[PDB]
Amino acid sequence: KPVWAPHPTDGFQVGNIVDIGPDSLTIEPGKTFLALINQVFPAEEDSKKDVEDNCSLMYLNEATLLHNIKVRYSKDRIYTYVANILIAVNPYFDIPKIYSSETIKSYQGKSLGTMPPHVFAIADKAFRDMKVLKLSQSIIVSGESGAGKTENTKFVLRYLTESYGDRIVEANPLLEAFGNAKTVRNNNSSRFGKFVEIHFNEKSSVVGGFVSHYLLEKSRICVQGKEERNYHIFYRLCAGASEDIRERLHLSSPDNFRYLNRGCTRYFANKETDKQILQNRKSPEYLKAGSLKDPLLDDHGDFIRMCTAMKKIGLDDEEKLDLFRVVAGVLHLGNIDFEEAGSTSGGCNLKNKSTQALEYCAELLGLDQDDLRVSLTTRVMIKVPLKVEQANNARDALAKTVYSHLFDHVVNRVNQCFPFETSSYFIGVLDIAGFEYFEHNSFEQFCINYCNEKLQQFFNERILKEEQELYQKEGLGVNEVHYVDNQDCIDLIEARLVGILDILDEENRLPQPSDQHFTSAVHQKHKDHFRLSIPRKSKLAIHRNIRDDEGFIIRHFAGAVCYETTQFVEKNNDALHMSLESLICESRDKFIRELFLSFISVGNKFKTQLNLLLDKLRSTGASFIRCIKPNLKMTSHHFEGAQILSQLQCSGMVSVLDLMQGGFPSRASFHELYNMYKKYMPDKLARLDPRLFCKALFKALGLNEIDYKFGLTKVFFRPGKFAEFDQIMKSDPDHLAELVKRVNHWL
Ligand SMILES: Nc1ncnc2c1ncn2[C@@H]1O[C@H](COP(=O)(O)OP(=O)(O)O)[C@@H](O)[C@H]1O
Ligand code: VO4
Ligand SMILES: [Mg+2]
Repeated sequence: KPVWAPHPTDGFQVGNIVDIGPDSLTIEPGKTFLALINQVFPAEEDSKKDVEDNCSLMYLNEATLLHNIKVRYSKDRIYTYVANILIAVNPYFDIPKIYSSETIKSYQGKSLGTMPPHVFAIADKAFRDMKVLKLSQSIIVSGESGAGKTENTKFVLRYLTESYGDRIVEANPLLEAFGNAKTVRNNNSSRFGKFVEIHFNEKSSVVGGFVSHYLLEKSRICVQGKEERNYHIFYRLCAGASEDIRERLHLSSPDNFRYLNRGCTRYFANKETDKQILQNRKSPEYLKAGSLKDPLLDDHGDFIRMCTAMKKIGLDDEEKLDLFRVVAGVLHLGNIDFEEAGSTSGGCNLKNKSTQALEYCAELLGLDQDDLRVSLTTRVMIKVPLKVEQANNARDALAKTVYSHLFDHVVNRVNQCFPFETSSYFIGVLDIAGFEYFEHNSFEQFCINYCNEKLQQFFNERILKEEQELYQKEGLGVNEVHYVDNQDCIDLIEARLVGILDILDEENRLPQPSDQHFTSAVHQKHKDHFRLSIPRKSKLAIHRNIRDDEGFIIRHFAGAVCYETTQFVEKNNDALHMSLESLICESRDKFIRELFLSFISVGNKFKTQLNLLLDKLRSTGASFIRCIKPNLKMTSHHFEGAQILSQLQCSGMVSVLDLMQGGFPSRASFHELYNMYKKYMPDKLARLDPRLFCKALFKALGLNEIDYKFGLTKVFFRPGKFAEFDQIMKSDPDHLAELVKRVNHWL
């Protein structure tokens, strides 16, 4: 029989065992290679078939899991179950029909396994659980950058509002314009986290929604790498705005703006949409290299779609122009340059070249030109002149705070489109920025990856720990599955006083803060810690010349990442000098007013916000969608086996599949079940042990003895029995009577 043995790029390959040695099996893919006995797995007999639930495989192991997902992917089936957990592999193209209104209708009220695997089925299951258990629900959509979390979040939201309700759906282009950006991992990367709650009444009908937003990436506002961009809105506005709007806002091609021109200044466009962009909007880079290519994104088309979206959800033209005005104001702010004053003030002056930028910025932000000049080049502390570098920092700090408060306003404005006075329960969907790394990793990556650690820990806690504790408490005798927990990595980062975030905070507060001093402290205070290393020990050449006090490696659950620690101290400080806060809070423009040691910890904001979020998640029933990124090239039909296997492993899916060999995803109190059916029962079953009625019910419903197991207080059901479980659980008088009548006929 063919078996699975290791392959360095496919993860596993098919072969036959031709020989055996002390520590090896000899695998024929006349040619042979050696494999460890424990690295060789049985294969499914039919290599061309697939199963919708990996629990249905004859052999449950990482190799058969990988292959099943692969076969499905090759047939454009991106969704596959492991019991009630969904695996979604990014197709990197639009699969026809699978998100249609017809498809949506077909999933309504269907138990898991009665329809093909789909995000819609996870959404419907959350809805069903909310109704049956009278408990708010969370759907956690996890995965690395570019895996498909945001797309799947949108599908869930569309499903729920279309089935059980639209403005929640329609508002999305607005959030993405202000909070998403091109990174090298994802053309449409989310640079903020969100928890979107759909709220329901007692009849389980949608009454409104609420979007909680988290931790916008502020550094991106001012600078980007050459392959990356600022937030979409800048490019959508420059590409799509009318000439009247362009003139009023003094806009031009992106290369004319410091806050855009260190990044990629090319638009997403195709042959057709390029013709719709006016010549005066195109940068030299765009004219030379042409447009950026994407199946989803198009700067001109997205500007139009965004404006349509704004109108549909109730934003008036004044509101729209206000938003654009602040965006342009931030752009002109960035164009203000400073120079050495010399012995006059000892500080700096605005460059003569920056006169227009000062004028435009002041006009758009409702500020007096001189007030802005003074606030950027001096500070009362005595009114002292600032040095050029401090002026640069003042400018950028103001820009970041203005844009960030604008984003806050956008999210608030969105919430105002679907408000509700009261609700019974909610279904919330969590979409965070996912695990990411690059040639050069900084504090932004450190914070993003920390959040991903925390979320993986929640999965481990809910699915691998608590599940097994339940089986144990109920006396089920399910074989224990051991796994590598990541709490130690979390503690390295967030522990009081000694954790990296607190050591960083300590540095910000020292007389002479230093990235090197901070980095040395991290290594010194964490001698021998398993989750920390020095850059010279990196697996990658690019990191080998970083000094011990210039970086560190964190052994994340998803892989080791080497961080350069330059700018960690400055990036940890969210504070805005009162001079700048006062300037903007006293703007002559109402809209801008309504948006609104010197040290505020960014790291402590990551920790505090995540812990609040985790509190909310812990109070809800949780469902999980594990998004998988198939390759690093954003291409369709390119399944990178080893890459995908790595994700299945670190996400915990291999551990979960192991547990499911003998686990039970569905359960209820058998006393409560008996109590529910009691009023309809004939004396002959009413008199017997409550487990006996249950057994009679199960058998009448066609369940076999192996499908269920009675614990101490709860009855448990195996994977693939969700349909029968859902039938048993219905509390409707008609349905209870129906099933008892079936039992009566069975007897
Ligand atoms: N189900 C899908 N169908 C079509 N394209 C998809 C799907 N999921 C992801 N994509 C593509 O992959 C890109 C990245 O997906 P996204 O959800 O933004 O990733 P992230 O996990 O970072 O939120 C999308 O912009 C889109 O091009
Ligand atoms: O590329 V993502 O939306 O996980 O940040
Ligand atoms: Mg995203």
